Amino acid sequence: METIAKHRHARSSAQKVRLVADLIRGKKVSQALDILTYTNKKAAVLVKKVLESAIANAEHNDGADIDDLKVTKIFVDEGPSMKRIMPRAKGRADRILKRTSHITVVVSDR
Amino acid sequence: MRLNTLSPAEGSKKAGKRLGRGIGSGLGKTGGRGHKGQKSRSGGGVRR
Amino acid sequence: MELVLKDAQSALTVSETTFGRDFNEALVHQVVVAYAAGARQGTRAQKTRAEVTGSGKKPWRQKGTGRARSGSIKSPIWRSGGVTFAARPQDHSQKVNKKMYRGALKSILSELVRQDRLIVVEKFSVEAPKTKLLAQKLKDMALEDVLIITGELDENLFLAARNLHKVDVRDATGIDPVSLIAFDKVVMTADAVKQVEEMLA
Amino acid sequence: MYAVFQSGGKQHRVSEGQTVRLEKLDIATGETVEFAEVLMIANGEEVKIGVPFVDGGVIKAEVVAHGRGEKVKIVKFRRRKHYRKQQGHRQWFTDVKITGISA
Amino acid sequence: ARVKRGVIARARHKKILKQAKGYYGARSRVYRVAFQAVIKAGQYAYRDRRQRKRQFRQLWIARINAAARQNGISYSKFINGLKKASVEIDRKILADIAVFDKVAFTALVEKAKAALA
RNA sequence: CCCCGGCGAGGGGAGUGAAAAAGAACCUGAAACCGUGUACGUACAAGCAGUGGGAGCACGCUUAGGCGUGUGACUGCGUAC
Ligand SMILES: [Mg+2]
Ligand SMILES: [Mg+2]
Ligand SMILES: [Mg+2]
Ligand SMILES: [Mg+2]
Ligand SMILES: [Mg+2]
Ligand SMILES: [Mg+2]
Ligand SMILES: [Mg+2]
Ligand SMILES: [Mg+2]
Ligand SMILES: [Mg+2]
Ligand SMILES: [Mg+2]
Ligand SMILES: [Mg+2]
Repeated sequence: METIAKHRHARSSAQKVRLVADLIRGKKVSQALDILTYTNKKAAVLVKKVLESAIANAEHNDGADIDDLKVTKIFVDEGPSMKRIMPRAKGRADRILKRTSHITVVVSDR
Repeated sequence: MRLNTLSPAEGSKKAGKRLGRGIGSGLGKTGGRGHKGQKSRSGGGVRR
Repeated sequence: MELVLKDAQSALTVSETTFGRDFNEALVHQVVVAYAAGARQGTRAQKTRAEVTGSGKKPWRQKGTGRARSGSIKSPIWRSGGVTFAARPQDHSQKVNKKMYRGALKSILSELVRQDRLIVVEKFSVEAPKTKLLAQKLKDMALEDVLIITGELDENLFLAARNLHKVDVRDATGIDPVSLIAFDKVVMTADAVKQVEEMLA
Repeated sequence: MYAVFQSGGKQHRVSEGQTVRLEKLDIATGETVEFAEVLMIANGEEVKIGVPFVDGGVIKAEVVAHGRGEKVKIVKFRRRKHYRKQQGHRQWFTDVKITGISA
Repeated sequence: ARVKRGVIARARHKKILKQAKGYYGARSRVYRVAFQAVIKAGQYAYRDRRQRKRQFRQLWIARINAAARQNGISYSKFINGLKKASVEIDRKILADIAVFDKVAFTALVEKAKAALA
């Protein structure tokens, strides 16, 4: 029984979050939560809140138990980018992209 | 004799040239104007 | 030649040159095409680079900027620019020689009698301007899609046919090439065919 | 036992019961075609190499089916010379089944 | 009568990109590069339908040469012997016999040696 | 309405609806571009990256059919528009 949680429009680039996502791909949720606790990354805090929210969905909506859950699927897709203007020297302007990402965690006992 | 059965005479409605519509048409990329010079230009050509 | 009436069962003599000539498809096609062109309204226009609202200011200088050279924001290459060959209100009506027009009607009329699509009656009228009567009358004659041509345009017959979709009445002088072809049957009174012969010499 | 015959400007090494694809023969489907032009017949260490064709050697076959081969695309292209043309092609063939190899 | 080009343009761009399946990088993704790759592929295919007939004949000749020298004669004298013996087996078949039927190939060498001697 | 969360954002249920993969960043939702999964290839190998030949593997078959599909070791030729 798969269970999904998502964080859409997370204020972080997908390239930075993917560094944390591949740390927990395939691990048991108990072991994954410890990995995210001691990963000195801002994305580790974002992924942890999505992971534990997927755990809550699995136990409250699907009645699953925490002891058997595993991170079967996790991926980070690119979200919409916010365009910003940054002035540079000699009157030139640059367009700054504040990238976002969609974080998706899928836990399952099977 | 219906509106969707009348046909023009054979050879009375020749199709016009369409310049610059690809290689297969035979008139692409120059419209039969050669390469350069006054006569190849838009509005080019000498008076009578 | 004789045109047998449908009800009186009497023949009606007509000119062989008008109702018995060959079918000139090339001639009829040109007249039919020209008639459709005459119906075109041709009311349309776009804006050239001269009519597009905007300024004649050069968007950026000729050299140095590193961009493709531009001379006007109205250029047809640009978004919101003008149309290169913007249309104007034009007239699509063609010229048809008088003899080519009349020559096409004869070829159409002679083709109708060859297809038995021309029905000749001595008279055709209804008492009151009520479409129910006319619809009943055509059902008696086994007619649904028919062009009715009369000598004198009666108002009752005109009003009774106004709401019938596949039916229309017409004066003897009001016939046109595409109407004679568009309808499955053509019903002409004995007076109308007489007036048509004088029209077509 | 196998034999070598020539058909359609090419030669084939076939054996009994084998299906071989040849060029288009003007023979209806299901008919029997004879190849009296046999170049060689080998039968268990007993080989018959023939001057022109093996004397008496005949191969009987059954026209299985006609058809057209896979479509090949012909692309001609001259760079910088404003010239290119394309053309498809499907070659007609005739499948025959070797019914008998007569020495 | 304005004509929007969107539907037919996408159709012919897909037709090119479909023929470019399996090409590396942009050659299977972007139309400008895929179109050149497809044209070049057609040129090579036309050229190689002629080269295929040369490469296979070159392969048959090499195999015949090997099998002939196993019987004590070179490819040159072997081919000349067969023509003097009026044998008209082509090189595709000779190379086929040389691999799958040694004894029949030896019989051909004997026939060729006889026409020379 | 319930659950996770910061009395957040966001999400999972429930419910509405013909449809919620119509949820307001809302008809359809192409392409570039970016990912996850699977099959195959790839760490002694030199170049317009394909093409001709071609093993092996995977898979669909049919079924002893010996075909199809994906991949492509190795090899001939090959300097984009
Ligand atoms: Mg010139
Ligand atoms: Mg030029
Ligand atoms: Mg010059
Ligand atoms: Mg303006
Ligand atoms: Mg405009
Ligand atoms: Mg006039
Ligand atoms: Mg040659
Ligand atoms: Mg909420
Ligand atoms: Mg949508
Ligand atoms: Mg290696
Ligand atoms: Mg090379």
